[PDB]
Amino acid sequence: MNHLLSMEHLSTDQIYKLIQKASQFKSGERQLPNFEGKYVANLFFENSTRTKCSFEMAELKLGLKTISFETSTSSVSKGESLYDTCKTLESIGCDLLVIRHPFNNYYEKLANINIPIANAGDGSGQHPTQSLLDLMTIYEEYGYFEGLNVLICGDIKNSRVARSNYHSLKALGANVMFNSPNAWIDDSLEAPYVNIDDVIETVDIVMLLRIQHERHGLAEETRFAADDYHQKHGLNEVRYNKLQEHAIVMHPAPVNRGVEIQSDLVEASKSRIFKQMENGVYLRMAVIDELLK
Amino acid sequence: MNHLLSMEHLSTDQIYKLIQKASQFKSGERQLPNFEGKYVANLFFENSTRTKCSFEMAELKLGLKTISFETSTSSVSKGESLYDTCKTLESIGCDLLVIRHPFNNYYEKLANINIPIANAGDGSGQHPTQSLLDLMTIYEEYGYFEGLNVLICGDIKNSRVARSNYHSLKALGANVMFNSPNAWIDDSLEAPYVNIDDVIETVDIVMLLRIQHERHGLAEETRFAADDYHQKHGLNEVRYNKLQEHAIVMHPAPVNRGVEIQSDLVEASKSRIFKQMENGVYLRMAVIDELLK
Amino acid sequence: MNHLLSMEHLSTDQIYKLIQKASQFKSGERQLPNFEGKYVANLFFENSTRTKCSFEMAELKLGLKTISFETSTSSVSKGESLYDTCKTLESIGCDLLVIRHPFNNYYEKLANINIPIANAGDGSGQHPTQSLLDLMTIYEEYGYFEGLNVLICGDIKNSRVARSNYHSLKALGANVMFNSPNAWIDDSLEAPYVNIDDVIETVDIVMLLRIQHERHGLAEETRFAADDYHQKHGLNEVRYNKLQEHAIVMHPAPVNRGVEIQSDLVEASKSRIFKQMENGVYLRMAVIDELLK
Ligand SMILES: O=C(O)C[C@H](NC(=O)CP(=O)(O)O)C(=O)O
Ligand SMILES: O=C(O)C[C@H](NC(=O)CP(=O)(O)O)C(=O)O
Ligand SMILES: O=C(O)C[C@H](NC(=O)CP(=O)(O)O)C(=O)O
Repeated sequence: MNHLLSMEHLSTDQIYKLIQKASQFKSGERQLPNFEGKYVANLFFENSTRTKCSFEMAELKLGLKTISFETSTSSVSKGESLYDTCKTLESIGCDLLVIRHPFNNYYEKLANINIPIANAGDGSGQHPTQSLLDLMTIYEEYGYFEGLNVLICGDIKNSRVARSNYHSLKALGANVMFNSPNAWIDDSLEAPYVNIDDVIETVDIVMLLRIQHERHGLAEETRFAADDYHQKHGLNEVRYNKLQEHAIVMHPAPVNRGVEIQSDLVEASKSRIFKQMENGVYLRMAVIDELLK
Repeated sequence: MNHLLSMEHLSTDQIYKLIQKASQFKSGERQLPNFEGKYVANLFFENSTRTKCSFEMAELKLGLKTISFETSTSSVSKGESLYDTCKTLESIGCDLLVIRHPFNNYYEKLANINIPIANAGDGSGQHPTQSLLDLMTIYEEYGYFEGLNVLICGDIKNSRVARSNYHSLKALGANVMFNSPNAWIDDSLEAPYVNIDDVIETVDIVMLLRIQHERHGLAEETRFAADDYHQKHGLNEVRYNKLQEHAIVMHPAPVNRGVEIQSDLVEASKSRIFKQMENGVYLRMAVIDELLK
Repeated sequence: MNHLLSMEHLSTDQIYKLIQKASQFKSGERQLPNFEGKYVANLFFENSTRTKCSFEMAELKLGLKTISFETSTSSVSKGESLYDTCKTLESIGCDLLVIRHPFNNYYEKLANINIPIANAGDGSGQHPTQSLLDLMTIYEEYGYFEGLNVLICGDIKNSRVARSNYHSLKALGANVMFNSPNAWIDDSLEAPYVNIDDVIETVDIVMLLRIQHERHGLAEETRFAADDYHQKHGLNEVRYNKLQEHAIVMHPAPVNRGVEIQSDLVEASKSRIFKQMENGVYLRMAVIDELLK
């Protein structure tokens, strides 16, 4: 594990080792590693609160120091390529890069980078640390994946979260289903597309997605009606009350309250939305350990 | 104390204890506390040099580590509420939030946050750390507040500094007076409005304010004449030369040289403007201690 | 050395002492100094990747802590002058300022700053840490400067790098030559202006410059042709193949690949472009040591 770029690059063995290490860091069963003397740069070319702040928390707790990089004050405005930016940070003594970039598969331009890269998101491609922390949360809830009924609702084709989660849940033997507006069906993902109300009473995990407005074109954005989306594709009171006693609600965040989820359900008893954000720190510690060990 | 949001929330006893702790940190009479292992996020949704950099100096000197948050690169652009931002930073393991936000009373939306909040400014509402460092500076100058004659000149109704200082000085038994253009009189603050030249010879403390151009409407901004404002409401040579031997000049900064104050008076003998910024570090150390103990 | 503002302020003795200290830090011959307990602010009012990130790497490796300052979130929008910003950071307990600013000779407004200032670039004026790391790289390559043939190609009159390097190379007894489009000839620098192809076979060092598009006026930017610039002023395959066995290629970065340099030459055997970026960390450690000693 030289890099962490895509869930398609991980075996189920590597997924279990990362999840179990993260759980043992969190429980105190395993003491945190010490990487005092090592440096990390966080390169966020798209916006982030959780992924950037939780990577920073993980890095500082493992004794790394950060090199500040804000895109808009960098020599990117002078015409510097992503490769030159990464190779520059290597040359000045960085031991690790964490990169979120708007280009799908940006990491294919970074073959000649000799320090580990953690992909914090490539456009609508992969979000492996979101997927791993989602899997960690499910594993802590139930202790197993095989036969789990998972419904992923919302903007599927524009979601790096849906893509990473589909591949890894399927490989772990979960039953993945999608609910989507017709416009946002992803043909590349072979799982059934269903009505929420046909399956809500027999699902174990409902994963809600934010609508990726900033990834959409003009026609989609001009015809968007929030109230109509909520009625057809959102978790409301009636749908929440049909969840089995054991079932949980997940969302990679941020939430648009009243759109994909009724506001007062965000911190309802079956929600693990804020739990996911806590777990992300421990999972990112496990990723850092695997890359720098 | 659990939070520091408003001077209306503090007793004069709490004000004295904060001022005295800050002075003892500054003098070396009291050793700095050690909060190694704790994390703070600085959330500045309005611009800042002093409040943000001095909070950062105070945090680092007490052994805290910071989680970087720039508003414009955060998931706020994806539609995340202030509450969700704060609860997210709590969930990932922040022990303290320092928040400046343009909404008056923003902190009333943060009742369900379980970690301490220091208000670095809520629009035109409160600026409690400015008020406390102003009070610390006055206390170090004179050793008492009762019967002090304080003139606060400039944009009163748009000033969180004037509002916080009015409440706390009045509670400590100071005589508070205002000089304002008619447009910027604050009706909510019961203190006399006076002409500078009627009281300048008998004041102990002149506090100058910056004009809050960024908080004004079109009509105010289109009619503004800097030279006319300076003649009527500014500290010039003639007004400075009428100050008593013991009197001091204060300004929360930044200064607009030639508007509320003649340029060469910013670092004149009776100015405590740069002294206030030094004292701000020690007062913010005292606040952090109270919030994290 | 109280400040580092201009190469015109340094003796050749001071240049040798800085270069040799930087080389001994890099080789491990000399242990890094420990400035734990000291604070630095990095004030980048123009964009930077190397100069800002390498100063930060140098600062953290010497045990300094940074006070975050981003121009666009500072009280500069409230009308604060550069002097007031610097004097504020002094007052709050900063021990060192690193400043990049668009105004040529900005530092002449900072006479009343009482802490050391390192100039990370003043408009088209001076870039002393670039020049010193360029000199360090040449010194490690050859062990001497006297009689060295150095060709500096590109936008000369808009380059703080060309200005700093001209003065210091000439003082060390190197033979400095320029290649420039007619528009970008600098009259203030008395060195021959030559065609690349007339001297390429006899030069020891080719230093390429980026075109300073952001420092240009309308007429220059509207008539720019990248293709034509590359043919006349760029390092291509034919020019690279004419270099002496011992000759090196330098560039302060970032590179515009295909303009001043053919893409596949950036990491060719004779290139020291990424070596320069590594050396900059050690040179900036030596500068910080000299200023805080
Ligand atoms: O799912 C979303 O809507 C955004 C999604 N979520 C995150 O990773 C959280 P954040 O943007 O705060 O780091 C992402 O793909 O970036
Ligand atoms: O009143 C002013 O001029 C600004 C005033 N002062 C400050 O706190 C200083 P700064 O904006 O640099 O943190 C404020 O209310 O933010
Ligand atoms: O030569 C250039 O193009 C810019 C030149 N280069 C640098 O110093 C490197 P950076 O801008 O990444 O700090 C400068 O003058 O800043």
